[PDB]
Amino acid sequence: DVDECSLGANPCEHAGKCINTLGSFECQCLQGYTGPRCEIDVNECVSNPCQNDATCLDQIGEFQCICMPGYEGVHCEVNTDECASSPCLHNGRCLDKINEFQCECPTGFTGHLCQVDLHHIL
Amino acid sequence: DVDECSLGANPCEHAGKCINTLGSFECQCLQGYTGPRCEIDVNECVSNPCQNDATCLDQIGEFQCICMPGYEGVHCEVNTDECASSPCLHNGRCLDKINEFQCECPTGFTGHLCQVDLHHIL
Ligand SMILES: *[C@@H]1O[C@@H](C)[C@@H](O)[C@@H](O)[C@@H]1O
Ligand SMILES: *[C@@H]1O[C@@H](C)[C@@H](O)[C@@H](O)[C@@H]1O
Ligand SMILES: [Ca+2]
Ligand SMILES: [Ca+2]
Ligand SMILES: [Ca+2]
Ligand SMILES: [Ca+2]
Ligand SMILES: [Ca+2]
Ligand SMILES: [Ca+2]
Ligand SMILES: [Ca+2]
Repeated sequence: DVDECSLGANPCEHAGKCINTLGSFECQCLQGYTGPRCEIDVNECVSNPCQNDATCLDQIGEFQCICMPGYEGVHCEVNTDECASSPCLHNGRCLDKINEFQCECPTGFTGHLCQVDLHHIL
Repeated sequence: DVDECSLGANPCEHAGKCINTLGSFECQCLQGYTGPRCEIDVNECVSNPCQNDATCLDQIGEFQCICMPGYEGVHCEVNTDECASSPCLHNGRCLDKINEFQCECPTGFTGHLCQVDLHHIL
């Protein structure tokens, strides 16, 4: 037997661990590397994990998503609820949109956030 | 002398008060009426009191302004401060616009209202 893990070069790529066997050898790859000699940097983005027009970053052993505005979450799968902070004053009904919200104001109030009091006028 | 205030018709228009004089008469007009016999409904809008593309209503003895969105006040002269209610979360800097606002979020926060916490990701 030749110990392939004790020759001039490590036959395993991307710093995989070489393990000698009788008649051959094997590679123990670092996370994110595949192939008999760890030759392939796995594409973690190949199944399109990033949703809603997000950008997928293909990294070592992982992906990361960069979300479009209005979206959040590991997969950009959550439409952020802009109504969650109750931005509409005076019990205005908050309507959630994409990176935006609308307020439907009760009688006597107007403006984007229902700020403007009209009661004195009428 | 003829009492012009005791003839068939009141010579004063728009329910003005007729006052007899010796040789003539005079009219005491209701508010918002002008002319010797109160013939003219004053145009309270003639000097354009309603600002910022507002609609002026020419009324009896008064005007009223209907403001464009983002404006308030008797003359629609006030640009409503949408930042007044502190809509930006996490000490985001609020920039006032017309019937709208923008948030400039601090490091680690994003979204229209700085809602989205990125600290765990980075
Ligand atoms: C990656 O980032 C996201 C947010 C989008 O702007 C994409 O177009 C870009 O490639
Ligand atoms: C009167 O109302 C204001 C708010 C504007 O919409 C004008 O165009 C209208 O005549
Ligand atoms: Ca061997
Ligand atoms: Ca990868
Ligand atoms: Ca939303
Ligand atoms: Ca808004
Ligand atoms: Ca007279
Ligand atoms: Ca008038
Ligand atoms: Ca404003």
